[PDB]
Amino acid sequence: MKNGEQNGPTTCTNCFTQTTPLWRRNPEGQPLCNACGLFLKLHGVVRPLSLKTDVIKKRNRNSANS
DNA sequence: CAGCGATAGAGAC
DNA sequence: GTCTCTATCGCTG
Ligand SMILES: [Zn+2]
Repeated sequence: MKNGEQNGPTTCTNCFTQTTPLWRRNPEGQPLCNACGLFLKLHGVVRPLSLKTDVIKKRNRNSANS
C-alpha cells in the first residue's frame, strides 16, 4: 500500500539488521537480510545468530568497464 | 534497465 | 594446510 511502510523499516525478522546490500526472504514469505537468507537456505539448520555483526567488510568489485 | 541465485575467495588457527 | 562464512557478479526479461 503506498505508505512504503509494511510497518516502516523493512527489517530482518531473523537478525533485525537494518544495513544490508541485498534483502532476501524466507520460502515462507518472511523477509530476511543478506546473510540470513543466504546462510539459512544453504545450511537449513538453526544457527547462533551471535555470528551476526554490525560491521560488514566492504569488498572490491570485479567491475571496470571493458 | 534492475533484481536475484550461485559460486568462489579470503582469513584465522 | 584446512574449513567456514559472506559478498559480489553475471545473466535474463
Ligand atoms: Zn538477517
